[PDB]
This record gives sequence, structure tokens and C-alpha cells, in this order.
Amino acid sequence: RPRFSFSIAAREGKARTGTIEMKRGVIRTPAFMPVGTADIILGNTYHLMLRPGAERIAKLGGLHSFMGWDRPILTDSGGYQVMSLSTKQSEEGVTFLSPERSIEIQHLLGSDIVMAFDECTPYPATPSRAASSMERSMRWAKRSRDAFDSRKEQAENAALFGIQQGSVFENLRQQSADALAEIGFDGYAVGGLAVGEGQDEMFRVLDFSVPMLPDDKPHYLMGVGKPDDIVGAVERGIDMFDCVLPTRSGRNGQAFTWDGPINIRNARFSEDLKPLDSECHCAVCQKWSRAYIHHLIRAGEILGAMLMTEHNIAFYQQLMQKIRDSISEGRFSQFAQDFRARYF
Amino acid sequence: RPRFSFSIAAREGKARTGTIEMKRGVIRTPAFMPVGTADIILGNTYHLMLRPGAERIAKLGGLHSFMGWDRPILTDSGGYQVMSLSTKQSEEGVTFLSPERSIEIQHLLGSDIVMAFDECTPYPATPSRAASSMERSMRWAKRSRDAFDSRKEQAENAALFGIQQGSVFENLRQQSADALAEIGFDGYAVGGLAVGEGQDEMFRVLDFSVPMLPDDKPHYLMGVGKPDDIVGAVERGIDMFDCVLPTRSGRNGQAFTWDGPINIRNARFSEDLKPLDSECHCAVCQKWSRAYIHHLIRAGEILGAMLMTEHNIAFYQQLMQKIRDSISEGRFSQFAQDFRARYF
Ligand SMILES: Nc1nc2c(CCNCC3CCCCC3)c3[nH]c(NCCc4ccccc4)nc3cc2c(=O)[nH]1
Ligand SMILES: Nc1nc2c(CCNCC3CCCCC3)c3[nH]c(NCCc4ccccc4)nc3cc2c(=O)[nH]1
Ligand SMILES: [Zn+2]
Ligand SMILES: [Zn+2]
Repeated sequence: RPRFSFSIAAREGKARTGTIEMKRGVIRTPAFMPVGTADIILGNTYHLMLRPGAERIAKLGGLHSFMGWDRPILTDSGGYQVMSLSTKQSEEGVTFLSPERSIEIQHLLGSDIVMAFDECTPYPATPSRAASSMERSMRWAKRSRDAFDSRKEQAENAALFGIQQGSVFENLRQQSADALAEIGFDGYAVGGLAVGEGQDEMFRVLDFSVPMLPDDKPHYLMGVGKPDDIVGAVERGIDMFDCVLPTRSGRNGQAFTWDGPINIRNARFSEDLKPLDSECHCAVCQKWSRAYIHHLIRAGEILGAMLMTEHNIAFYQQLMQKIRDSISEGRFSQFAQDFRARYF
Repeated sequence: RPRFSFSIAAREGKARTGTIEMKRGVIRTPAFMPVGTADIILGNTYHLMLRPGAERIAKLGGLHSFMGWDRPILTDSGGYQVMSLSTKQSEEGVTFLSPERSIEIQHLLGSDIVMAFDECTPYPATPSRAASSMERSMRWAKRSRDAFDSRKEQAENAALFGIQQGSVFENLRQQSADALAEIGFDGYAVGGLAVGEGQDEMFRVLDFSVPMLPDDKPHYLMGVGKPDDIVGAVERGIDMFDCVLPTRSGRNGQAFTWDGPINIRNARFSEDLKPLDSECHCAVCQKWSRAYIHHLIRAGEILGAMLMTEHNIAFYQQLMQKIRDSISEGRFSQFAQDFRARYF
């Protein structure tokens, strides 16, 4: 396969479905990208750079070998997580990480899809602040680009995505898209959302923001989201998603179903013999009832949380497959409406 | 198959290997019986009788259906766990559970191998106290027997095991064996060990205690134990084991290997690319290194503990298979010696 190729096989309104081809494999879009601790998984740049360290992961053969995953891997650039989990900023980078070091770390980890090093602007932000932040991220984008291109193994085998900022402002989203397109990336992420703004506002921003990106490249919405977030985002032309929700939910007793999320610890499930979800083809739903998973989690059994997690991961992939088929078949708008009618 | 049949296919010194046949399946001996939350798994009588309650498990179709396990299930009688996790005693039973109620609960859960309701005498115990306790357990054994026989579905489809007490005293172990044999059970457990006495003392007690049980019935050593405990116990004529160690170890960072247990969190494993154990055929060892499992557990990832747990469960079953084959082949005493040389 090539280093990177994106082909759109079908469209419905703003929604698209197709494929990304890379040397380690094909990614069907729209795609959900789960954390690896699916066609592609997410590595944890921030964590790995601290434990065991990027150099050590390299010494150990790279993330593919480390995690026993030979398919594509995406890494974020780390600053999001530094700012929210670690901080002193400068034009150079963040002390607590610069574009160049971020790209180097992602190279050492060996990821296939590399994210430029950006600043996820805080919400809410004034126009001036949003602009200043966005402008810095675009200088950091060019630095990221240059750093990525300077490493031949990286430039020839991986792909680099640019990240749009601009907060909730249309003119800044536009300038950002402009700067990113001028530099040129393999793909474009919509950053700076899922920062506290709420779904209506996120959708409003996506309505004008996603058409500003190159149509012939994938669009990645970072950190999004609930099942209903994803459907609405795909309606607005997003192709790729990542979110910790399915795995965090699963650790905390929450399961996603076609009828909405459920809290399995609640006593109403203690004698419920139906599977987690009635339609779900996942292994968990093939074998065990809500009553047993309830039992395990209430008892503090690690098995219960693992079963919940597997189910949620599978639910998310089933959702994306249903989105892909419906777009392909020209019935995505009906699916969306049917989905929401039942989910809510 | 029949309700219950035990056949010994080969012997080596005191050690035996063979099979238990029951309606839900065959159990190869010597057998390790893991907790189900293998040819047979253990249900958790004490927990289940409290949550969701035995009657409710019955309403839900019995433990086989609840846990999605159609093979034999063993249940303990609950008093061990009441005394150590819950208490007022009487000849009637324990307030915090009597022989009759214990047997009823085990019936409601639908287990295939039912344990009589006994008292695991505390360690250390004086001869007088050990005797008084043992004598009560033997009256409770007869009550258990009668209760089990009174329920036709139980008496025709399940099996009942008697439990020897007597602490560390030979004469009391003998009287206990005598009373149990007089009542008559499908199998005989050696109770009242793994109570703080240490391996040398446990082996010393097994040396005289196991030959006192009927040779033509299975011998179950309750709550035992580490890999080296099991090998020594099989040397002394034990056929069945249960122990929380593999699952608790796995939750706490400890893995069993042919070279002894290891604490995977230790920094020495952070760059160790060997699997958990080099010989282990388990799925975990087929795919992931010590370095990654180290990483997961240090990060608090539930996946790491699940992988450790699966490995330990598999290690234990590999141990039992190696014990069975060597006894069958007449080389168990060499295996034992080779095992200990490397394990320690
Ligand atoms: N460069 C960059 N990253 C962002 C991220 C991280 C995406 N997930 C990375 C992934 C790497 C592996 C470890 C896990 C994270 C975001 N996450 C969110 N929302 C989360 C909101 C949320 C939703 C559910 C639960 C918690 C938080 N907004 C984000 C905006 C940006 C952004 O502008 N730039
Ligand atoms: N009737 C009865 N039960 C006993 C038990 C419970 C066996 N495991 C049940 C199983 C049911 C499902 C939940 C888990 C337990 C014992 N466990 C131990 N040693 C444990 C010593 C130990 C070893 C490693 C870790 C913790 C404790 N000695 C025991 C003696 C007796 C006894 O005389 N009578
Ligand atoms: Zn499922
Ligand atoms: Zn293994």
C-alpha cells in the first residue's frame, strides 16, 4: 500500500464514507479509534514519554511491537494532555515539550498517524486570546511539518495531520484552515472542541468549520464523543473520532446501548436476563446477561469492568459500521433520525 | 454419564491420576478448580447467599445459567467464609447458617459438587477444643447428608463431599475419617488446613491424614495453594484443589512462573521482552511481554490485571496437566524434584 491515500467511496449530504490506505493497513471511514490499552488504535504520547520514556519504547522496538498491534497507530502530540494533566508556556513550547520534541517522540514511538503540536485553546475564550492562541498553533504547525519532514523514516512511512483552532469563532477557524492548507498536511483535525461548550455549540461550530478544510482529505474531530455526538459530527463531515468515554464508562458501570446509556450497577438490572444490548453482536452480549455483569461489578470483580469495556468498544465499532453502510447505501439521514429517536 | 463415578487410571506412590464423571461432564484428576468469577469451577456460596440471594439465583435459572458455565460447579458450604469474613455459634449452626440451610442454598444455586457444612477449626487449637470442634462437625456432617438426601433433585443429580477436621492431631483426624466413612460420602475433603500452620506442618498432617480416607474416592484439599503446595499434596494423595491465590496474585502484580513467582511491577521488568513465562502456552504469553504487562499495571490499567489473572489461571492448569501426565507415565517423582529444583 502507499504511505497514505484517502478515497471517498460515497457521500450523503456532508457525510462521507471511504478508506484511508497506509502501509500497515486500511482504515474504513468514518472510523472510531479506541485507546489501545478497530482498524487503528491510539497510543498515549503523554504517558509514554514519561513511562517508560520514548527512547525506551524505541529500544524495545516501537509501539507496534510493544503493544502487539501491527496495524496503524495514531498518536496525539501531547500538549492537550500536558495542559490538562500536568505548566509554563513560551513560543518555544511548554515546560512542565515543543513541536520538534513532540514530533521526535512520536517518531520514537513509531506511530503511523502523527499529530502536529498545537494548543487546545481554553473554553470560553475571548476573540483576542483565541486569535493569539490560534496564531501560535499555526506557527507550531509549520514547525511540526518541518520536523516531520526532516526525519526520512518518518516522512516516507507515516502521515502528519494539522489541527485547526480558532475556538468558536468563524473568522479564526477560517484563518486557521487557510494556514494549515497552505502548509499542507495529510489530514486535518478539528481541535479546540469538546472543551466544555456543549453539543449545540459544538455542532454550530462544526457547521461552518468542517467545510473550510480540504474536502479531499480526512477530517478528525479530536476527543469526540458520545454516540449521538459522533452521529451529528458525521452529518457535518467528520471522518475520524477518538474518545476515552467508552473505556471510562466501562470502568464506572456505564454501558452504551441502542436505547441509550445504562448504569449497570443499578438494582433494576440485578435480575435482568437480557444481554447488555439486544442487538449487539459483541462476545459479551453473546454470552452473559445484565444480571451477571451487575453482579460482578457490584462485587468489585475486575472481570465485570473488562466485560463492560469490551462491550462498549464493540458497541462503538458497530455504530461506525452502521454509519458506514448507511452512508454507502444512501440512507444515512434516515439512520440518524431513527438512531436519535431510539437513543433518546 | 452417571451422577458420580471416580476412576483411578494410574498411580505413583501415594499419587493418583484419573477421572470424575458427572452428568455435566468429566473432571480430570488431580484437578485445580478456579473461582469462576478447567473442568470444574467454584461458585461463591457465602457471597451469593447475600447477593443476590440463593432464591434469586434460582429464579434466574441457577448458577450454570447465571455464569454461562454448563460444566460442573463446586460450592463450599459457607461457614469457613462466615467465620473469616462475617458471629455466634450454637449446635444448631452459625448466626451472623446451619447444615440444612447450607445444603438448601447449595441446592438453590444448583451446584454439582456440594460440601457438607463444617467448622474449620482455628489454628492453633488445643486437643480438647480440636476434639469438640471436630465432634460438632461430624454431627453437622450427618445432618448435611440427611438434608442432601431429602431433596430428590439434589440426591439424584449432584454429589456430596464430607470434610475431615481434627486440627493437627492424628487420633482426631482418624476419628473424623471414621465418622465420615460411616456416614458415607461421594468424596472426602481434608479441611482445617491452610489455616496458618505452614507447609512443613501441613505436609506432616497430610502424611497420616489422607490414607485415612477411603482410597477409592476423591480427596480434596480445601484452600490449597501455592504451586509447590499442590505438588507436595499430590505426592501425599490429594486429587482436588481450590485456592484464591492465582486470582488474588494477578490482581496484585504477582505472576507464577516455572522459575517461581515474580512481581511484575518491579522496575527490572520494564524492558523485559520475554513473556510472563517462557514455556507457558497461555494466550497472554503467546502475545505480550513482561514489559507491556508491567506498563499496564503500573498505569492502573484493568487490562494488565486481567492479563496477569488469565496467565496465572492457565499456569495452574498447565501445572495440573503436567502432574497428570507424569503420574500417568510413572515419572511424577522425577517431575516433583525437577519442579522444586527450578521453582525455588
Ligand atoms: N492535540 C489536541 N488534542 C486534543 C484532545 C485530545 C484527543 N484525545 C487524545 C487521547 C490520547 C490517548 C489518551 C486519551 C486521550 C482533545 N480531547 C478533547 N475532548 C475530551 C473531552 C472528554 C470526553 C470524555 C471523557 C473525558 C474528556 N478535546 C480535545 C482537543 C484537542 C486539541 O485541540 N488538540
Ligand atoms: N468448608 C471448608 N472450607 C475451607 C476453606 C475454603 C476453601 N475455599 C472456598 C472458596 C469459595 C469461593 C470463594 C473463595 C474461597 C479453606 N480455605 C483455607 N485456606 C485458604 C488460605 C488462603 C490461601 C491463599 C489466599 C488466601 C487464603 N483453608 C480452608 C479450610 C476449609 C475447611 O476446613 N472447610
Ligand atoms: Zn455487547
Ligand atoms: Zn502465560
